[PDB]
Amino acid sequence: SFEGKIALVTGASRGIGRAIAELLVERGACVIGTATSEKGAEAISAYLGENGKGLMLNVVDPTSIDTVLATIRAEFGEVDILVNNAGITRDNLLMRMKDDEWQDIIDTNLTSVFRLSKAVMRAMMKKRFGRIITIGSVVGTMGNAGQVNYAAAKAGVIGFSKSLAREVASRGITVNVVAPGFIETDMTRAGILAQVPANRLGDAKEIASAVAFLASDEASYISGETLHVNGGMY
Amino acid sequence: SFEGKIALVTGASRGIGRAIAELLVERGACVIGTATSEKGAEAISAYLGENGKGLMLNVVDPTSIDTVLATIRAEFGEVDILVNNAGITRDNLLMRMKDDEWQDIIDTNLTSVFRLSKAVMRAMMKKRFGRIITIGSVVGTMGNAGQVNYAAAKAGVIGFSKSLAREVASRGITVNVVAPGFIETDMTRAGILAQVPANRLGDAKEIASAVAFLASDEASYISGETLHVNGGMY
Amino acid sequence: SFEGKIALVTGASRGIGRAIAELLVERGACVIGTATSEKGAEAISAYLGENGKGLMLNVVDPTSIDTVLATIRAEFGEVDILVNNAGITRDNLLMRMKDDEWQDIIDTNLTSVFRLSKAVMRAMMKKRFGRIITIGSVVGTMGNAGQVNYAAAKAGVIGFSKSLAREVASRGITVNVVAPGFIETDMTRAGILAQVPANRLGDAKEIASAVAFLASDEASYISGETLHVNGGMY
Amino acid sequence: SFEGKIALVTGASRGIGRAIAELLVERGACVIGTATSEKGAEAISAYLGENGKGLMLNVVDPTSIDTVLATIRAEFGEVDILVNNAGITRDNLLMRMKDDEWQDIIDTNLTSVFRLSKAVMRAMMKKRFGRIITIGSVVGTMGNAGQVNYAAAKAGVIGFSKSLAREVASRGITVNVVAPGFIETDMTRAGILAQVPANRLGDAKEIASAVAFLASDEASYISGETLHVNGGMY
Repeated sequence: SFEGKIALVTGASRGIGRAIAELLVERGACVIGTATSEKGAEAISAYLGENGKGLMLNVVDPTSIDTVLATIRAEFGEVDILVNNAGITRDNLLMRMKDDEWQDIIDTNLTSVFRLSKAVMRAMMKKRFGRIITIGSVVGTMGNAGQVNYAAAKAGVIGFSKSLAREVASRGITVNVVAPGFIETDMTRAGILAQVPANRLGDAKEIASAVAFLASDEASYISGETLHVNGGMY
Repeated sequence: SFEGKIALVTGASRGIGRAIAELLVERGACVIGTATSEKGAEAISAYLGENGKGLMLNVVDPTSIDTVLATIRAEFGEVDILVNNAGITRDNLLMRMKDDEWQDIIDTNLTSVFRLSKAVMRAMMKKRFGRIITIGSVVGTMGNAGQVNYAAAKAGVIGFSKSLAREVASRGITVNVVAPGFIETDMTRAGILAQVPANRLGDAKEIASAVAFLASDEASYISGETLHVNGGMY
Repeated sequence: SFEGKIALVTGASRGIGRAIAELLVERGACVIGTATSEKGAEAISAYLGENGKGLMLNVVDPTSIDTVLATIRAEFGEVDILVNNAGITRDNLLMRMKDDEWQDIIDTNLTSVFRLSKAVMRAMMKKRFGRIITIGSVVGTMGNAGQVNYAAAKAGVIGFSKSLAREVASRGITVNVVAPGFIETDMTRAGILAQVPANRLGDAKEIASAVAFLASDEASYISGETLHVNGGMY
Repeated sequence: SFEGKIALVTGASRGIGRAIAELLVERGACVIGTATSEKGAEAISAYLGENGKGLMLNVVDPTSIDTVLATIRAEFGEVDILVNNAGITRDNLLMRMKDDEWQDIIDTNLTSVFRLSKAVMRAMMKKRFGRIITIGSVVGTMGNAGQVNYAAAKAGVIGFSKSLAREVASRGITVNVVAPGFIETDMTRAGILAQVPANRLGDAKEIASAVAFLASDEASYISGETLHVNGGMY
């Protein structure tokens, strides 16, 4: 259980972020989900209830980060747990990929982790406790065609986490990555099922479970690690 | 919790095996720890209580495996969870390493996993549920000097688990590995602490936590994975 | 030998880039080394001779890339081989790392690879032959403290290369990474020697050898691979 | 070139072992290929010519190893280069896999490497130069269904090599692994071609090239490494 802990889950509107936010709430956490719109933030608040609050965050905007965090520090307190699930895709072959499509993915999926991690670190070091978890992807390891930007960002996240893990290990702060396989998405056959040995798509809840485990005090000695939830895939 | 589950922990006399056995008992499991001697088995029974039983097992002996399992099936029931923590070391440089020292490690740390995994598989497939977890080591990945046999076995275990994971994924059976770092042992300074970023040795309980998580229904979609608990090391 | 091949080595002024450029020239290549200054470009031309030319390139500047490539296409021809050795470091702990220091490393060490790779790809696909090699680092895999940006970029490079490798494999184009260990640098004891088993620092020539091998027709079936030259380290 | 070098290639009768033996001969090596039968040894001698000799070797038999090596030391000299390509398969699901089928693979593909490596090490350390290369497999890393024994052995080989690499790095001896993908075999469609991005099966020559590169003086700083030749696969 996360009694008295404050967890910040970016992109907590639906799917994995929502599952993670809901599961953390269920186990006594003070969760704070984010969206890119006030509407989504309200939608988040609605299902979070009095246990947490939904806020509008733009991971690419430093100002937004500062503002949202200031709100979090003012209303609730210092962030003990950080879940980076904010991410987008701009798929294209190498040819036909605009600088925009590359840079956006880099800014949203990689640089954001640096910014947000950097923003909450001091309080964690001070408090002698911290959890930084980033939802990565299997294609950050495999990777995948038409996703050079995504694979680059998601590999970069692993590198970042492993590099950071060595930096703040002695201070009871762990930095890890969770890599989902083919999870059940809003979008969703044979191509996906054939790849996975388990013969079934993963559930967001299953990812939330992994994150929740890494977030708990039972994973205090696990850091700079990449946990793969893909049902035998890869 | 593991209500109504039967867990077989090999080498459950002290340290990691004991922690794992104790933690599984604590969460409603019917645990069955093993030793190489009847004395150790009794010692295991003593601390397990009415929740489980300590038995004498020789992983290198097929007859012993059959006997012990027959006892387990007769008294308790089919093994739902299998924890392979039986292992030894015969350290030596490549020169100066007897065929005996190599073969013993191979037989005890690698072939045993095949035998025991093979022994309990049918009931798991039939039952449409199974957990096979092997306690590996960081030197199975790094690895380490004067431990070619140990590293070979412990890498082989990972290969085995990953190969098996693909075989029985569709049947709700997962096969994973847990790799401890420098855990607090009966034997136990700067050399070990310097290597680890966390600045502290891991606890058996922390390993037990990881195993217990992999054993639970919250890791149903994690298979063929190697979870490293080393506090930022490696 | 690289008879009739055109190789573009970024950051070919000294050390590894120079070794790579020199070794490629030695084996019949038409090499084209780059620097950030005209002075360095001249310095490159001086030691390359009539076999190649030194040009001024700014990997972060699209205009510069277009210009330099236009020069290369006009004077010599289409790039058959691409060696990405352009890279910098802005070391700092996570706290105390300016957005500038992060972004510069990301732009120079990661986005550059995307741009340059994208720029030369069409001719390679058309020509049904291509070599894209990026000089990475061991800390992109380990990684290292006070180098989150560097590790992120250098992991991202691996992700990128692996993702791209799947994209253009059928067209006889390979995309790989070379990761040096502690190579003899302009800067350069026990700390470095203790980490390396080989008891000695690597030489730029040794890296050049690896790159040259990957560049040759003997590595036509090696793609999306990361070759580590670190003398038993890691 | 390998002028004045003595190379021992196990299982050098056809395919990859033959390619490796032929390519090493071509570049000035004194090669010594092996078979399990005198017929195969003669067949090897026939195509090797006066540059080398074909001998009968049984990797599972210590006596055979001692004898063959004694012959090699008497006739030619100390082994400078060791290529382990001796290997077999006994495919079966976990259930239905006899102890025999497991143990044979372990003895032939894993323990052999230990024995042969151990046998030639002293001369290499003495001579301050050595090359130990083992032909592994992609399924030692992936791995594969119905091949738990093979995957275990081939992962164990990697562990062994990495463990050994740290042991003898300072003495100018390197221990590496080459992992082929779907190479053109005596046996050999869509299933294999679909898996490989390159859209073609690898050639034994391509593997021989990799081994030859690792064997040469241009890979003196590459040790404990696993080079994957699979044309973008994995």
